[PDB]
Amino acid sequence: SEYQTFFNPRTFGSGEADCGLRPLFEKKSLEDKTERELLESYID
Amino acid sequence: IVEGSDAEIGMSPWQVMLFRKSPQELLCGASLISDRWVLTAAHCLLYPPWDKNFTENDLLVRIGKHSRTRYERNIEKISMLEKIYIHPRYNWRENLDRDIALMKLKKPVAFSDYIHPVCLPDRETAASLLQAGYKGRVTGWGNLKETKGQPSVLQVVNLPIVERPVCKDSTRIRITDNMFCAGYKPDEGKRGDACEGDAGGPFVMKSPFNNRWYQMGIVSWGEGCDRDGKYGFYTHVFRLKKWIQKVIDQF
Amino acid sequence: ATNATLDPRSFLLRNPNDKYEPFWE
Ligand SMILES: *[C@@H]1O[C@H](CO)[C@@H](O)[C@H](O)[C@H]1NC(C)=O
Ligand code: NA
Repeated sequence: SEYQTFFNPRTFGSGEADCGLRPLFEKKSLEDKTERELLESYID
Repeated sequence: IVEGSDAEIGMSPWQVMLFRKSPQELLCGASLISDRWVLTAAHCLLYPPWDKNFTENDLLVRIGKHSRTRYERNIEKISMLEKIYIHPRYNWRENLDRDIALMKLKKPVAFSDYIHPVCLPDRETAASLLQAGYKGRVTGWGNLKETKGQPSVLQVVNLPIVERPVCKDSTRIRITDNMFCAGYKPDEGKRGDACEGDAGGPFVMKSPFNNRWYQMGIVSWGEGCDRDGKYGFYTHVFRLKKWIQKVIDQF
Repeated sequence: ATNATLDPRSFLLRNPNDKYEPFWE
C-alpha cells in the first residue's frame, strides 16, 4: 500500500490509506483507455 | 468538458455531482477525498455577483454516478451536507484566488466499485508531478462547447500542464500561485478544456511512483472554453493543503 | 488589470428539457 497517510482518520474518516486505487482498474491491474497518454507525458 | 470522451464505468470513482434539489439542477462537480469529506470550488457555493450563497441545507451530493440525469439506484449514493467550509481568503471579488471549499457529509459514505476516494498529494508528489508538459485528467458533466450542449454521461479529457509564464501572458486576469493552467497550445495539434458546469471537479494525475491517482487541481475558471491561446485555470490543491488540514482537524 | 472576461466554471441546466429522474425519499 505504497502510501503514507497525512490526515487523522479520527477527523478525516476512513479511506485515506487506500486512496487513489480504483476497484475496477488498479485493484485488478486493468488499465483504462487513456491513462497510457498520462504516463507517456512523463517520458516525451 | 470540450473535446473529451465518455468515461468508462468506475474510471473516476471519486467524481461527485453537486445537485440542487429544487428546481432540480446539476450545479458543479466535486471530489470524494475520504468517507466524509468532499472537495469543490468555493465559487460553486459562494458567488455574490450571481446571487449565489448556498447553506448546507441548500444542496445534495451525488456520488458514484455515470449518467448525468438517470437515478442510478444501487450504484449512486446521495448524501446530505453537515457543514460547508469556504476558504476565508477566497477572492470572489477579483480573480477567484483560493477557489476551494470543503463539504462534510452528514454520514460517512460506503465505498464500492463506483465510489472510492482520490489521494491528495504530499509535498514531494506535488513538486515532482506539477511540471509543464506532463498531463493530468479532468472530468465532469459540464458543457460540451462554449455556449447548452450537455453530455449524457461523465466526460473525460487529458490535458498538459502549461508553464506559468505562458499562463500569465495568455490572460489579462491577474493569476496567482494558488492557480495553475492546463491545455494544449495553439499548433500542438490537439484540443480540449473544461467548461461551464465542470467547476469543482478534479484535475488528477496518476503517480508513476505508486500507481495512485492524486488530485492536483480543482476546475475553477477560464475565458470561454477551448479557445485558441487560452488555458483552463485550476485551483492549486497542494498550495492550499494547510487550510484543508486546519479545517479537517477542527471540523 | 481586468477581470471583465473571467468566466467562473459553473452554470447549469436539465438538457433533455425539464428532466433529471427523481431520487431518494
Ligand atoms: C452569505 O450568507 C451568510 C448568511 O446566510 C452571510 O453571513 C454572509 O455574509 C453571506 N455572504 C456575503 C454577503 O457575501
Ligand atoms: Na485553448
